[PDB]
Amino acid sequence: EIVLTQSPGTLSLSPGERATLSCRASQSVSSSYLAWYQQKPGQAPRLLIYGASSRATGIPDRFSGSGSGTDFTLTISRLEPEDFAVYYCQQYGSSPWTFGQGTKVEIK
Amino acid sequence: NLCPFGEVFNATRFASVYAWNRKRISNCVADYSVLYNSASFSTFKCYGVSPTKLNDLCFTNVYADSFVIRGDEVRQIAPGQTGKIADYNYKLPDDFTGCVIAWNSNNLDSKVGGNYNYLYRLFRKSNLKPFERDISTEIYQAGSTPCNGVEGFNCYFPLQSYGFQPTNGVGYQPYRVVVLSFELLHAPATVCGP
Amino acid sequence: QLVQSGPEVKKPGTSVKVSCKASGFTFTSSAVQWVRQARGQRLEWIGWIVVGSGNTNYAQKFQERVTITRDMSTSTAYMELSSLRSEDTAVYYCAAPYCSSTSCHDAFDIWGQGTMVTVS
Repeated sequence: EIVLTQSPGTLSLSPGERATLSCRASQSVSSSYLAWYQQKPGQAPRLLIYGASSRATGIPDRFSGSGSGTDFTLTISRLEPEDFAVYYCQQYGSSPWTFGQGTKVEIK
Repeated sequence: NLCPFGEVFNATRFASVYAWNRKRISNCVADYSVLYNSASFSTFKCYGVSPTKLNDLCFTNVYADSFVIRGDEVRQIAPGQTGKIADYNYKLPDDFTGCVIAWNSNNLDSKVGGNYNYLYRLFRKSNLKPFERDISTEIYQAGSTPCNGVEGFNCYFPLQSYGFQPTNGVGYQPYRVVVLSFELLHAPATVCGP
Repeated sequence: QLVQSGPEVKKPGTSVKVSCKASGFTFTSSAVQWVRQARGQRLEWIGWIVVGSGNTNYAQKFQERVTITRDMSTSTAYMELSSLRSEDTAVYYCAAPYCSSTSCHDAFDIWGQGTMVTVS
């Protein structure tokens, strides 16, 4: 369960972002109960996606994700190159709810 | 034709709050003097004309109920009285005509440890209708995501219990409750208590 | 929104409580989780407790090394631990899904200012 995986490590990019970020684990677990969050330098870790293909009433458009079950994916197809923070995966599903490796996004 | 209330408070396995029990008191009569006046009770909320005069009038029909409750949780023991019981375990009949003979038995119906002798409700679709029960142990579905019948985020097993033990304080101390619906029906009316 | 309690400076060896306060969303319609972090650290979990129940959950890291608590009158949530360690310094984030009495979200979205819980 505990060993989650996020391949892109510390991705390096620039403005004009079509970036994406994916989540795997050491185990096959649920699908409806996993999420990705956004954390800036000193900000409260905000909400991005609860469940792969999902959004909230206020979470920004051009924001999406996909996958299920075994493996998970996210992206933000277009974006104003404003902020490039750390992104955190977290399954909760069945106990023990736990948090992902965390992948950063910057600008060259 | 003698039906004492003994059989009720002698039900040493007092039923859980939601999973209360019943005895259709009918076609029987018995005298309940000492344990209604000389009783060592506490919070004798028994409605009707008064605590007395019931051992002076025949009954249309009488129904019995047992509750095992947290000490001051009695606050919620009234219809239209809100709380984490009416919403979940037993909202009494909105116009509850029967009464309540609850009283604290800290010794009785409790022993050291997380007593397994009583259970109650925490999570429901909505407020429980008056004068019924829930047996379900199905998980708490209320909202968007489904949960395929396993406990988890926004779907929890709704029957959590305060399995207290006698050592507590009065509000958290054991409290027997019995509820006695002296309901009133037509031509079959076959209970008396002189 | 949310307001965690103040930045609490307890001894490096102590027993510590922590308090969180809501706004709009009500605990008694959801659960609240505790997690840990610092300036640069992996956003690490602690546990979470239902609010309707005392049912709390946490890794095998906290079987006796954990304690959470709720307030149905103040609707202030709390955690604590007894006999912690100097390593246990962190910005203890409490979060909870936006819920308003059957108006719930499925996302641990609401993350307060963060009690800087400092064992010092």
